[PDB]
Amino acid sequence: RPTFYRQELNKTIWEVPERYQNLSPVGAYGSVCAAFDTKTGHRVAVKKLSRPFQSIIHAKRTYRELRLLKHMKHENVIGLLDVFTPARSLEEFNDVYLVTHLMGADLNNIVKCQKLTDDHVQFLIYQILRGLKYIHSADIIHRDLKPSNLAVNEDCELKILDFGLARHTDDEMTGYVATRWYRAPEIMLNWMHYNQTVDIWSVGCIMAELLTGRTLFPGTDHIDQLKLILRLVGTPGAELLKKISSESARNYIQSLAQMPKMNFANVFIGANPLAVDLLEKMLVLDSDKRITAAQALAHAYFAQYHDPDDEPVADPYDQSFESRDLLIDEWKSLTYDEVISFVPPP
Ligand SMILES: Nc1ccccc1N1CCN(CCO)CC1
Ligand SMILES: [Cl-]
Ligand SMILES: [Cl-]
Ligand SMILES: [Cl-]
Ligand SMILES: [Cl-]
Ligand SMILES: [Mg+2]
Repeated sequence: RPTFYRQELNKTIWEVPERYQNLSPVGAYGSVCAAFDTKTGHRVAVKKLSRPFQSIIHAKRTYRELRLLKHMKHENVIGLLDVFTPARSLEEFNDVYLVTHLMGADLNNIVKCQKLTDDHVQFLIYQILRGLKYIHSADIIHRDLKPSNLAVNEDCELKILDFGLARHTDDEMTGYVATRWYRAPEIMLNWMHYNQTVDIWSVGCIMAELLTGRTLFPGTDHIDQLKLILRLVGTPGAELLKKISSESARNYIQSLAQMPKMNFANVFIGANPLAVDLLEKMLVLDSDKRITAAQALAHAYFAQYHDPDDEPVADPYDQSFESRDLLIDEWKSLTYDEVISFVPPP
């Protein structure tokens, strides 16, 4: 067990191992500090969870986040560098700290500020799809892909972060907000049980924005956004209507006048024809018919970068805990076991 030291920073007590030095606050579910890790030479983010075990819902969310971060081991996905608690036993266990690489710029900064060549778009979207092939192979759905959840460094290398770990609130998704502009219509409107195909819809929205410099579907509310979507991809046919489970949602769709799919070459003027082709295969209304991550990596748009011997899949991921009903102290004990069994990366 390492030696810990205490200090108060912006009204919060931080108790951390001596290896972490020069803590500096940098910003819902916890507080974050930047620090220098003297054992590895890494510049890191240290997150202290806020009230991790205050309710059954919150204790299960703490366990879910720690299990997910411990599993992710891929070049294009955020990984876990360390996890610690100052507690010396389960009986005094109350605080959880998570350590990751400190991230600088996100894709928001790049799209708004830089001039991107087609080669930049190829490399950035290739890396998102490479990470998604890995994530989806473990039957994990990210659910919240958007530019602020994609970190990028000076060499245009990219990492996926901030997995969807709790339900977003109704208020967070209301109005003219980027939190909703990248969501697939079937989850935005609760049409049906969703699956991993929702993440490919988000990649299409991000790729369009890199090519034009503008948000693809900037709706002022749920219904305005749906109208923008259906004007581009067309209104649904009877085949997809069969798959919408809410009678009321089906009724609303049929109240709209029918519209054909638009010509994407006349929307994304001057783009690489291979980029136009890939966008038509991602932005498909019926989720059963969208291209998958593994299929998209083999598309000719990525011929410069595709290497099927360097696109790995994940170890199996057991999510059976998600249907388990436990007491707070039982979720807490499961979390404690995962903290003390952590083994750092090479
Ligand atoms: N590779 C990478 C890709 C996208 C965004 C950021 C980074 N690095 C991670 C490594 N770190 C240095 C050691 O703490 C600098 C940022
Ligand atoms: Cl230490
Ligand atoms: Cl990482
Ligand atoms: Cl503690
Ligand atoms: Cl964003
Ligand atoms: Mg985020």
